Amino acid sequence: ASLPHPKIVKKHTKKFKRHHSDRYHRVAENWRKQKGIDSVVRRRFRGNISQPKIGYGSNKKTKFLSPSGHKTFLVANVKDLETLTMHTKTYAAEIAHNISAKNRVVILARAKALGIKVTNPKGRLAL
Amino acid sequence: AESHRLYVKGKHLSYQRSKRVNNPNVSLIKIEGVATPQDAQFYLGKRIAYVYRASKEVRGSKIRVMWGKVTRTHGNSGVVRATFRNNLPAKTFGASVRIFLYPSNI
Amino acid sequence: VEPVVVIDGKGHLVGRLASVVAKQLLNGQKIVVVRAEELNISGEFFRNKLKYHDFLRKATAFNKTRGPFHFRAPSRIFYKALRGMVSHKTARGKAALERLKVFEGIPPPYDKKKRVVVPQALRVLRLKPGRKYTTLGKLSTSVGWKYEDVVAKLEAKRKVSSAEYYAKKRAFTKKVASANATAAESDVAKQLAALGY
Amino acid sequence: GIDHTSKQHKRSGHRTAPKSDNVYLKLLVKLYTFLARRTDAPFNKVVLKALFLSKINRPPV
Amino acid sequence: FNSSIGRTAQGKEFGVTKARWPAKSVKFVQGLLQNAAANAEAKGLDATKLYVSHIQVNQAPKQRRRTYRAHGRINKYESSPSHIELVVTEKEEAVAKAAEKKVVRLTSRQRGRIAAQKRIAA
Amino acid sequence: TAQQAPKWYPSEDVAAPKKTRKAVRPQKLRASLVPGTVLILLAGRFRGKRVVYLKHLEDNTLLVTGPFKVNGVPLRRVNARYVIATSTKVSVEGVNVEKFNVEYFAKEKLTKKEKKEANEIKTERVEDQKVVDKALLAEIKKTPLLKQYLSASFSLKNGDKPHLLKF
RNA sequence: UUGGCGGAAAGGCCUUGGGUGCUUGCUGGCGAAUUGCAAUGUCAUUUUGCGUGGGGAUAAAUCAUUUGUAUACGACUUAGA
RNA sequence: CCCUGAAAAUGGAUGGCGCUCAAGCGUGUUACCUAUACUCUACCGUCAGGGUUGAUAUGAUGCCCUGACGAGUAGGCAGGCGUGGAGGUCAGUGACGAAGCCUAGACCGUAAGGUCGGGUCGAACGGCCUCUAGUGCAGAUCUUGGUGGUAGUAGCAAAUA
RNA sequence: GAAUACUGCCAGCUGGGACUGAGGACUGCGACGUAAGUCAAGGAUGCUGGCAUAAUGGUUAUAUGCCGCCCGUCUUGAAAC
RNA sequence: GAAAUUGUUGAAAGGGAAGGGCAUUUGAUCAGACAUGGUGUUUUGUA
Ligand SMILES: [Mg+2]
Ligand SMILES: [Mg+2]
Repeated sequence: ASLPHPKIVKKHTKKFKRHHSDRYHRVAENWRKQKGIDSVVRRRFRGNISQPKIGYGSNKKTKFLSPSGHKTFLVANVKDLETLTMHTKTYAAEIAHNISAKNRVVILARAKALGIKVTNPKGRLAL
Repeated sequence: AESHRLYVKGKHLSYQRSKRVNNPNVSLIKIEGVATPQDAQFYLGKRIAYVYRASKEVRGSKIRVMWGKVTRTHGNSGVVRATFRNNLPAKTFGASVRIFLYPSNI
Repeated sequence: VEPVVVIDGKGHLVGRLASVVAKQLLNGQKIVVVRAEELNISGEFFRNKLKYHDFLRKATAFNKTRGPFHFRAPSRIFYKALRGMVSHKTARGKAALERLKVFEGIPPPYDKKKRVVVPQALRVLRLKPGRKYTTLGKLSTSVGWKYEDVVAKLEAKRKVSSAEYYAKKRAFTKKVASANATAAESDVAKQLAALGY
Repeated sequence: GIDHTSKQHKRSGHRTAPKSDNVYLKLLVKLYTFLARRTDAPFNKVVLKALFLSKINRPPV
Repeated sequence: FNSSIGRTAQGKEFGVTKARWPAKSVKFVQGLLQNAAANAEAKGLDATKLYVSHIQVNQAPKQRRRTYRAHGRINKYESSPSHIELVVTEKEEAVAKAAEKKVVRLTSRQRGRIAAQKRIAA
Repeated sequence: TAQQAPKWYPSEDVAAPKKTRKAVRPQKLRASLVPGTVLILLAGRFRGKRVVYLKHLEDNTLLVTGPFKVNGVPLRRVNARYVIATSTKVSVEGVNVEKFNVEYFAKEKLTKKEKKEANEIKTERVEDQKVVDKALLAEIKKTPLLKQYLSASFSLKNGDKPHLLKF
């Protein structure tokens, strides 16, 4: 039901992890650049981890798009949901994590009436 | 009869490689019978199937196929280069593989 | 082309045969090499004995048990020359080397099978006439192999049995060739001759 | 590899779109960039470049 | 936890060489076993199909004393106590059967092949 | 609000494609395919079987028949890239194949609801087959061993090199 | 099924007799479709378990005790219906 | 060309196996293998040169067209991500569950990071425009606190029992 | 008196194979046509089949082939005994 | 009620370390698209 788009390509689908985050527990795997003077990762030796750079950037016709073909838009209530009334084929709503269930049923009902896609229509639901 | 083979046997030799860096995207195939690039030019564009077995039945069969094709000749001795949809798993170095006669020009 | 290829090792050169056979195993052909005591090495017997003594000197100093093992049988000498040409320390190398078995003489699994040769490793086709060569069985029994004469006696017995086989085979094929010649020059024979058979 | 005879990726070094946040000045440079683009008179280009200038490059007259 | 303990013939039962007789641990464990059997008969269990289904030991907070070392130094002398828990259950019959339905997906060529086999044989 | 807004929304109108320049010229078949040629089916259900080629159809397919009396291959269409044109030639003049076309073979496509959990032939198709094959076999009876040749299957033996074989 | 031969890793090779099936050596009759224009289109052998129903046989080792030709402990050598 | 001249200490290195009308040496002719180099194409960014205030609807720091370029320590500059607190706004979220924490579950960004689902929990917290700083850690024989391997180890043997 | 080799040219013809399909109303340069029009001329369309689900794919563990020395620091030079 | 560190259960691998990069096999696990407006009423709750 989305707008037609070219085939979505990710140039590097693997997550860039910090060197020796597997080695030490004190080293988190959020990316940091090696500024050492003898670092094999900084010197880009063969067989080491690759580094983030601008050449891995996604296509501008394809960027910020979900695999369904929409862009995620965070919503908190019905008035935030109603902003996507004329833009249903480009944006998909996502209910925020801190919305209660008795409000979530209202947002899902209004989105189903307006034809808006919700990317998480299963949070805090009881059965 | 007793034989039903409509393909040519071949062996998966290795990947395309230098002395110390290999490239899994291109595989090297020894087709039996051919010993020169001029005879190997007949087999360009032919489909190749690697046919193997697994324990878990997926869609009615325990036999899984990996498809590819011959692209060009390699060397002076009739080895050919082959590309597959997913690359060959490199434990199949020396494994048998099937070169079909289609798409035929004869 | 074959399930198992049985190579008669007599009159072959060790390095050229090993470089043929190692590539065959790495391509996935099963090879069994028989009569390993009749391999040939180019060069004088004294040169190759000196070469083996230079190899035999090499051992680990603090413990000889973990050093290089100097195997004395001709088949194990061939196995050493072939393991030098296979990358044996990987899983692919181990899987290749388990497709090979090398024997002195021709054991009873393989005495009734067909033996082949490798013409690009044959001594009479490779060496210039006049160059000197060695016999691997003679070199191996000079450096310590104990079973040169029992292999000779077993090979004499096997050759007697094989000649008894071959006399019957020759008589049968002469009968078949006689019947084929007398049943030739018929209409089916002339049609097959026109068609090339 | 290219044997570069110049510095790659260098800015032109001439100030465009002035650093001030004055909205009326931005309206004026919008009007005069239209005039410099389409009236093919050198006066409009001269005053468009003079509109970008800083305070010490605009002495009082 | 067996490095540098002595070797014994009584590990042949378990295929080991290193075995011991931790008498205090056996006393505590068999006291807990007796208490669990008492709880089982209070609950009304069979008391003949019981096997120890669960048992675990982990570390309690240490209890520290001091040790006096040469050239006037102090070191620690710590006890490592235990938390132990165990669950005895009745040994039941075979658990279950009747696995998933495993709905099959076949192409038209596979369906034609199965129909051809069913036609061509009996 | 959780997310603020986009300052500009992209337009939802889908544009038209540009006017293409890819016309369709007809297929130029290879020279070994003339009508009446004995083919070897390389793939398919009847792979390894020798059939006779009758007519080049509209969707670049070849009309073939066994004949059905010989090897049990019915009137069918095959792909030209999945056959081998042998040098063996019979004449198919005297067969009226202009009845068959692309609409003659229709599958009557199945709905998604009709799922075959566990588990027929057109009478028009069966007397069309009976009309054509009795005209083919009269041409087959002239040269000897063609009925046996068409009944036998094709297979590669040990030592057969297809780059050296002539068909 | 009869008779041999084979110990290098024999475990296979040859042979006698009858039974039974096929024979494309030659000539006929019937069948095949629809897997829809291809999709390995599934035919091999390796190990184990559980059922049947048909044979076959009814043990030891270790701990503990003991010995001292042995021994740091294990291990070893002995004995004990 | 080969040989003598030509003697060193762990066992040993044309890289190894090995190679003798070579798989050696001199020389010539072809074919072949492959670098992040060259050619073509796509995409990302940077720089440069241009087009485009017309009406409707937005963003003129926008949109679009064309070409070239991309290594980098010390160092410089730019655009961004994250934290505590402050002004404004969303009449924002929340005991029908805020914050925190766990999660080889999902999505977005080249990345710093952001979002969602599930579990636990119990009272406050967030988006955007700005302001401010005691604002981002792997190291400093860093500071405080906690915990390992060593390890059931060294050992618990003077003063007759 | 010829041929052929060698080298070079053709805005000569033609067969097989591989990778790519960016762009998105029209505008331009052309070609074949008397014309209507058509075209391989400023970037891929037409026909058909199977599946519509973990099948493709993503993630993660393992296996295999090849590669990969421990980080930070001073230093001309660090994996550094 | 985090981490270091530990116990039990489950899964996996292991011939002198382990860990990593590219690629694929195998096992496990998982998201998305699958309605669409539509000639049409073969219609019930008659629109
Ligand atoms: Mg970490
Ligand atoms: Mg003390």
